[PDB]
Amino acid sequence: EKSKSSKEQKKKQKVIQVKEIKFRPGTDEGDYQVKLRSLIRFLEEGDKAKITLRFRGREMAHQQIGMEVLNRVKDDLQELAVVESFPTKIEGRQMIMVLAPK
Amino acid sequence: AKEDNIEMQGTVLETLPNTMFRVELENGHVVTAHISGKMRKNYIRILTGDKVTVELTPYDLSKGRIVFRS
RNA sequence: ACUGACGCUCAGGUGCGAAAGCGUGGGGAGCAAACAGGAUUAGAUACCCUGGUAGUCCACGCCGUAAACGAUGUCGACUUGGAGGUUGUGCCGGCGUGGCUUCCGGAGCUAACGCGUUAAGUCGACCGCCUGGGGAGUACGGCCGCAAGGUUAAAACUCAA
RNA sequence: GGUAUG
Ligand SMILES: C[C@H]1O[C@H](O[C@H]2[C@H](O)[C@@H](O)[C@@H](O)[C@H](O)[C@@H]2O)[C@@H](N)C[C@@H]1NC(=N)C(=O)O
Ligand SMILES: [K+]
Ligand SMILES: [K+]
Ligand SMILES: [K+]
Ligand SMILES: [K+]
Ligand SMILES: [K+]
Ligand SMILES: [Mg+2]
Ligand SMILES: [Mg+2]
Ligand SMILES: [Mg+2]
Ligand SMILES: [Mg+2]
Ligand SMILES: [Mg+2]
Ligand SMILES: [Mg+2]
Ligand SMILES: [Mg+2]
Ligand SMILES: [Mg+2]
Ligand SMILES: [Mg+2]
Ligand SMILES: [Mg+2]
Ligand SMILES: [Mg+2]
Repeated sequence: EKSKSSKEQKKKQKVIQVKEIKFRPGTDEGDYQVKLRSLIRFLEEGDKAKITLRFRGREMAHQQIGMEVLNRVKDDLQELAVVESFPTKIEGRQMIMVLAPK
Repeated sequence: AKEDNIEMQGTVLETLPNTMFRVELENGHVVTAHISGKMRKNYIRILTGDKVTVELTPYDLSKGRIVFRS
């Protein structure tokens, strides 16, 4: 009968979901700031943050311009998140850095 | 009969609206360049990072026409 | 039966004016901006779900705006028809005769769509308004407002729509 | 149940 409150006591600690924010090589400053405010909000709630960077076409041939962005995000989210994964290579046409709450 | 253009080599720093580009030249001056007509019509895409030939004018050394992408 | 042109229109003026909103005080079921949470999602400051405050209601006072629309100013006259609705009335269910109103259509009008005796037809009276797009119903000034704002209302500039 | 992008 009293499973009702047991189920509640289970649910009262949240399951960590993974929120995805997707950048591009040429994401401009103001738009970057919006996405960063998104990530700050996600990590302060205790959610993981699968940050992706999608290359398109011949932007593939300038990988480091992308890598710069992911490095920038890591640095900005340094006193808040910890890098659970950093991309070495372009897998497909993407580079996935998982952050996670401290 | 036209006066001669300085062709200089350079790297695209930013893509601006409407096929305009900041380009750092070899000499180190950052010109605002625009795509050539031939390139526009032949769909040669220019990106941040790309190596480009820039035709320049002595009349204004802040401006140039991107004529080739390597 | 009576009055005997006493009329029509109206800048300024005065009033009325959906909802939201504002002030003071009531009231508060339902609903519900904001908000809280649950989801959905690449993100989802939404749509969906659970709630939920102002508000919605009343009194008094304010506000004065809406696709406040027929996107059609008011008054009068004239100009083929058809089918209805609604509300009087006269006469012998029928035959008239008024008011309001819905739809179709003729001439005519219209860029066309369409309008078409309830005209966007044919005329007359008076008023309001327009003069390329954006800038802008914005700025400045005035007036009004507790405030939100409202009203009156430009220009530079830029475009070749 | 949202048919993001040839
Ligand atoms: C269902 C989505 O519909 C609308 O977005 C459509 C988009 O999803 C594509 O099907 C095409 O680009 C269409 O041309 C767009 O109209 C747009 N209103 C956003 C909606 N999506 C969401 N609300 C959602 O995914 O969530
Ligand atoms: K008068
Ligand atoms: K309430
Ligand atoms: K026609
Ligand atoms: K003009
Ligand atoms: K004013
Ligand atoms: Mg009200
Ligand atoms: Mg009140
Ligand atoms: Mg409710
Ligand atoms: Mg709701
Ligand atoms: Mg108005
Ligand atoms: Mg109406
Ligand atoms: Mg009007
Ligand atoms: Mg009058
Ligand atoms: Mg008709
Ligand atoms: Mg007309
Ligand atoms: Mg104003």
